[PDB]
Amino acid sequence: KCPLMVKVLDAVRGSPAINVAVHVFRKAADDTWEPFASGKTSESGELHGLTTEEEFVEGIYKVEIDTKSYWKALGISPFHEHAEVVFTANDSGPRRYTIAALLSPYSYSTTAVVTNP
Amino acid sequence: KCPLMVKVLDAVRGSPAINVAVHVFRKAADDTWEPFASGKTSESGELHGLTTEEEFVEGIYKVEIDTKSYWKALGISPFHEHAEVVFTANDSGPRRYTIAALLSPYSYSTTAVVTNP
Amino acid sequence: KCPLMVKVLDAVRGSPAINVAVHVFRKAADDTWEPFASGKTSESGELHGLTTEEEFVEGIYKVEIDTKSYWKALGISPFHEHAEVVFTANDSGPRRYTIAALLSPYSYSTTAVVTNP
Amino acid sequence: CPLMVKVLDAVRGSPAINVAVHVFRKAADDTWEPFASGKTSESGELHGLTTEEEFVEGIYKVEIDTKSYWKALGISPFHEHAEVVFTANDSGPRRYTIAALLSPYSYSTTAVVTNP
Repeated sequence: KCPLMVKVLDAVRGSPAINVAVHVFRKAADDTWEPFASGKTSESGELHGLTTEEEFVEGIYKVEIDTKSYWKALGISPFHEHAEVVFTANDSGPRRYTIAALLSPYSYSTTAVVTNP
Repeated sequence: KCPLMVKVLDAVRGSPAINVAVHVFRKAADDTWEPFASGKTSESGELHGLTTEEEFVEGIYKVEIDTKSYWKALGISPFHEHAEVVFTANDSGPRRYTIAALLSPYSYSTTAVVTNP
Repeated sequence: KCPLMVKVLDAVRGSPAINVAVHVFRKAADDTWEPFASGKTSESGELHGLTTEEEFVEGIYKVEIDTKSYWKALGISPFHEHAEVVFTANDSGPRRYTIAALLSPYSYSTTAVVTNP
Repeated sequence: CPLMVKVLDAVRGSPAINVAVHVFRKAADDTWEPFASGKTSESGELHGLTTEEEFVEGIYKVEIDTKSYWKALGISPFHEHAEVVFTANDSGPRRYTIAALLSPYSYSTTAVVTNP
């Protein structure tokens, strides 16, 4: 439904992650990660308000999820400082990309779903 | 080592799991599951010496990994009863199958990597 | 929402799985897997309507996903014959369990999300 | 090698081959200093890319080049690379094992930490 939907689940409490910071960047022509969007992970573990179709142009994007502090909040010292997903968007036309994240104290995984209208 | 290798990793502790029971079944001609091998997971989180080339035949197999006993010992109530992998094996000739399982209190993942002799 | 939702994603094409048979069983008192529900994975990759709060009694369950046929249709030789998830349920309250499966030709992962309505 | 990168393929069910690995360092000026590089062997594992003389406390980063891999095999992938950012040797040396399960449109990561 959305051109970019990133959401986070927890593998310890079996619940979507709560209060996890998200930062989105884009690769500029000079290879600089200019900020592109930001937000906070909702109680449902999903992030929205990132972008619309009009400003989502072809190029290289990067999604960053702040996992390091989230585990300190719950009293566990984690491994990763954050999680980063880098992908090409709208290479051959408008698509719909879904990004998933299954965190853990010392692990995570990422998947992608492309609607290809 | 063994024709069938099972590697079990813990996510929250970032270690291979220890004291994890493993049971192996082989499907008979009567469509019933019978014991074929069993054992406990070592400190390295791997299973070795389960079967042999003579014992390995072309049929349907099943690998069972006990997780609830593993998590209860550590003071966390898990979700899954156990982890089980069912697959066809050796139908196309002698190959090698190694099965990896990454555990969590509320999740697990299975992957099979096949190498020719 | 339904007390037990199971959904399947395909990694290879980055889309939800299509035409993947789902069978749900419940552990009877005689350690027999009597059928409980069944269905087919929708074009959106999600399966719902398996059970209600009253039917979903406390006990041990098993969710079976037919993956061997799924790859054979699309021209890929599978590894796994099927995927199965076994867990305890309704320890105290319905809890609206959620089961998620991510498919690859030679790998698959499952996660569980537990709430308290 | 304190750091090990172990990569598999979920489509062919084999360790990934001919994929490049790069390691960086977090400088005090927030720059990424290259630290080591290589190409994955037939076993999908890497070793000899770090040493206790070079492996020091701070913030590291591991990048696994996967975009070219699927093009070589005739598949259009999704990601460009996998990045694993973490701290290292906060208190005492230890062995870090960083796995990665690759597939088109999907990948995973798990870190295994050993006391010595």
